[PDB]
Amino acid sequence: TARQRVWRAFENPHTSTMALVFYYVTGFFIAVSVIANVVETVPCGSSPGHIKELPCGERYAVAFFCLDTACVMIFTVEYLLRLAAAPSRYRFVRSVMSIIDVVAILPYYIGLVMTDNEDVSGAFVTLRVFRVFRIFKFSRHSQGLRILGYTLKSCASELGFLLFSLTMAIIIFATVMFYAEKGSSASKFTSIPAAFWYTIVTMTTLGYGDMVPKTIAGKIFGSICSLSGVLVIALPVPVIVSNFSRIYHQNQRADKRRA
Amino acid sequence: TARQRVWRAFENPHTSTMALVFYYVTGFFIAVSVIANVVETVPCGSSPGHIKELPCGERYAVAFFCLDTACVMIFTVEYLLRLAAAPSRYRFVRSVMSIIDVVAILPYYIGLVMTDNEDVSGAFVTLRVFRVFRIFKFSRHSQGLRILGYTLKSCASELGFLLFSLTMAIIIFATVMFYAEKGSSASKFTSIPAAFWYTIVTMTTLGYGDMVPKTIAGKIFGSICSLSGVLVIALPVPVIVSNFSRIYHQNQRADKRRA
Amino acid sequence: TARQRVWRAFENPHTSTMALVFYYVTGFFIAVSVIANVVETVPCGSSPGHIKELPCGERYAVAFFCLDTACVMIFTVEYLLRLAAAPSRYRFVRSVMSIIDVVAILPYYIGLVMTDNEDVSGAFVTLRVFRVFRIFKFSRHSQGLRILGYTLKSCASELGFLLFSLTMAIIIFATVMFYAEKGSSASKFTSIPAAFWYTIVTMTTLGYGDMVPKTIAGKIFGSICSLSGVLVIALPVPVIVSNFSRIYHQNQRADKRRA
Amino acid sequence: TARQRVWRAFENPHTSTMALVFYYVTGFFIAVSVIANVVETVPCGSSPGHIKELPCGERYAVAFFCLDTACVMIFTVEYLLRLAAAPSRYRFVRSVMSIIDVVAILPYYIGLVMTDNEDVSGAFVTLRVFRVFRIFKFSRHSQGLRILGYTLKSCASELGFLLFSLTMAIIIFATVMFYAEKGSSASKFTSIPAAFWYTIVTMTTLGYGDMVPKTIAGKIFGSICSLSGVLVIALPVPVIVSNFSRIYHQNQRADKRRA
Ligand SMILES: [K+]
Ligand SMILES: [K+]
Ligand SMILES: [K+]
Ligand SMILES: [K+]
Repeated sequence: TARQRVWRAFENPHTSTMALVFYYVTGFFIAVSVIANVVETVPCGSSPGHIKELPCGERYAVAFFCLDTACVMIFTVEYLLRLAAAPSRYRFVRSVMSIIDVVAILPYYIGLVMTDNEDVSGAFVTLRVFRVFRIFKFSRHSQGLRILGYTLKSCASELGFLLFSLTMAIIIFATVMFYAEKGSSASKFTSIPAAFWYTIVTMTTLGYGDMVPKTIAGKIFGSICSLSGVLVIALPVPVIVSNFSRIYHQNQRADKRRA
Repeated sequence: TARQRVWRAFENPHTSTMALVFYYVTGFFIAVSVIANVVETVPCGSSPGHIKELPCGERYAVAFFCLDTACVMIFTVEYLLRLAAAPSRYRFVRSVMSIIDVVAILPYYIGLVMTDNEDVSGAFVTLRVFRVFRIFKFSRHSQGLRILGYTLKSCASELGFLLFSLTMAIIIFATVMFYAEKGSSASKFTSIPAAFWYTIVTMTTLGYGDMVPKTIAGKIFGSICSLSGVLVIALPVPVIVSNFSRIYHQNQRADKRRA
Repeated sequence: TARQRVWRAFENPHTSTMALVFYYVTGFFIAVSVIANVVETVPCGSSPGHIKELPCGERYAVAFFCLDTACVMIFTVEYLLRLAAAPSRYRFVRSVMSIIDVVAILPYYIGLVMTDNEDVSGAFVTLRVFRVFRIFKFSRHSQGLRILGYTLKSCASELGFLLFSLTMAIIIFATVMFYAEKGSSASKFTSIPAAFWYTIVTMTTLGYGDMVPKTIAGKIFGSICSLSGVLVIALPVPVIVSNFSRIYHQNQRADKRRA
Repeated sequence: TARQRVWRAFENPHTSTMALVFYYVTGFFIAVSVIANVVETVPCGSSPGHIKELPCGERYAVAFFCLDTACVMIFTVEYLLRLAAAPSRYRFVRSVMSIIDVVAILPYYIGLVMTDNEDVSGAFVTLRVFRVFRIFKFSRHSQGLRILGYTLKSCASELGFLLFSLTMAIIIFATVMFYAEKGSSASKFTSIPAAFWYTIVTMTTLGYGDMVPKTIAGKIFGSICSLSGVLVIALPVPVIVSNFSRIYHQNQRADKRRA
């Protein structure tokens, strides 16, 4: 019953006090790792002796590395405890939580095994990006988040086809804007993929203003694009809200069945 | 029964396997033509021997022309098969799908017959714009798109009058903004059609920022315009959503009648 | 029965053919006057002999004046016919439609009586602004517009208090943004009324970008302002939509009572 | 019965005429103080003899100080009357209205006791900011505002977790945008807290345009951020509206129970 006791402790933390305190320690270390990742990029100061303003992750590289390795050790010990104390280890490994944990902890091990090629450029940037995934471990630390996830999975097809319609609208508007605006002086509409940016910024009603039409036809089609974006701000809400509310009522009915 | 067999194959592709595979080939060629049209405008590179960075559609003009003519041949053979194997050929020709197909394939034939006047300027740009219509042939490759089309046709009058009210609001706000802002130094509000752009960008809550008021009265009326745009982002949703939901329930009731 | 016959012709145009054709002529002249007012500000061309690009309303001043006086004559004859053929003339004069008609036609008569002081500056600009009100005469040429007007009148108190809450939010955010951003170099936050513009542009999710915070505290409070604007885009919709739908159902019930 | 008479006069102003007129005087002085605070920052003019354009609160410092001290005297006399004539003085002091009143009136007394250190910098700015809280005393002068406050208190947990999800989305998008855009020339994405601003401006569909991506990966992730903001403009509305409507129906049912 040891393995099942440990798995019961992990899966439902509130069942015990030791399990719940280990849960809170794990959540605290997740927050520490996220805050350290965010903070290590802040330029701390001039650091006299160096002209460039070094980030906190380079002026204090050893301290941040110690914090990161403590967090990664905690995460990997937790992962090994979960995997070795699961009713079905393969089912655990294939699960979304497990792959998130592995892809969160694994960049640290690549950085360890790339210590010989310390002059790596670009790949380590992708590894540090993938280190953002440690925030997703807060999914175990919420309940409405899983409700939203189930709602999204139930709206996967509808939202996918809505995105497909949005994509064809993007292509149409980008084509017309590129052809209407390719002739302007020093125009940013240098291609249709270049007008993808303008179209996606216009139909979301951002309007950064870096790419704006400068021709009469371009302005007319930009106005049509804006009006289409007004409807874009209302096309996903009905399906999403209706599906979420249906799930809400169904969950309440399940609760009353259990009661 | 040959003509009716071919028309049954075309209209409902899933009835057979040959019809469905020809359907998927046609959809694949539609996607190929759309991607080629989007890509041919991307500047591929310096192309040594030419100072200007030529687009992919001009450095590799022969390859893109071969791809385009293969796609157009497939489309026109499909169109002839559909027209010659229809229960009512005139009804086919007048249909929206047929006119979309014709206006998609016809710019290629104009480009063929304009090969003598290869120095054409402007008209060929419009032809290449109208080549975007090949994306619309994906309408046959969706089911919710037709539901949205029927909903739009049922909301044609309501949305038309809503657009008319939006237009009168645009005219009013453009007039007041032009008269409040015509006196500024190097102002972009050079006319009321010039303020149409500012009004349509403001009431959609884009705010590009190229045209902003610089006078106190201009800023007051721009604030009123912004507040009106807040309501603009909510005026089409009730009619559109209510009509679409009514169509949804009516379709479900039709399904249950058939069941 | 002459006066009542004329008033029946005016009030319900569809009752006859002469009344309906006079209605359509009046609507056509309203559209002509609106289009002429919009077009007279467009710079037509260089007009050789003058360096400045004169607007259409000044290069062709006599033609636009003739069109304007024809439109004003039609409008004032219509107004006199309505007033002299009304069941209660005072009730007509106090009505909103009558005041709109008078304030639309009256700037022309001021321009006539100000022909001696043709060098007027500023006041004539306000008169030309008030000439925009001729668009509002399209209210008689719609039915859903009156439904929206009744809905607005029924939501007058709720929308007024919502605007009051929006105003107190504007004042709070403008105060905090001004005090956080008054110290920046060449800052646009020169006063709290100056930050009114930033606050109203931010809580409507325009983001023109002319006034942006440049301090950390300013950016924090701008983020709070943006998040508040997200709720601003949803605070008027429930009251407006609920009231409009209640009016819709009540009108349908009235129709069924009459049936 | 004196204390209870005074407290009944304060709590429900409409019970009497003296209580209601004192209520209206208090509201008028609140509006006077708010308008004076807003106006004292407006640059009145050149004020010959001084090169800088002094604000109204410094060219006319004595008049604004007299107005402010009259308003503060009225507010503190009202506060003492409320506290000394309350059924439970401690319950009054701990109440939200009381702390708002105290923090509104108290900056004036700090300014009095800091008259020796008149060269204070920064702290007095915070005091003048906290003087904005006098607007909140209009909470006693509304009824729907308390309905919104109760609705917010009932949605405190749901909106808090929604803000937490928005925060994790902000962190993820800021990380990816910083790492995609840190390499650009003179990029504003100098850190992840620096990209917090871009992310919060993008997911609210502001698009100021001061920080825009300049790399292909940055533009792709900015497009994803924009699409997420489209859903952000719809995630708080269902919970807020449903809770507010439930409170509405419950209040109507309470009214009918009392009837
Ligand atoms: K902008
Ligand atoms: K927006
Ligand atoms: K915007
Ligand atoms: K914007």
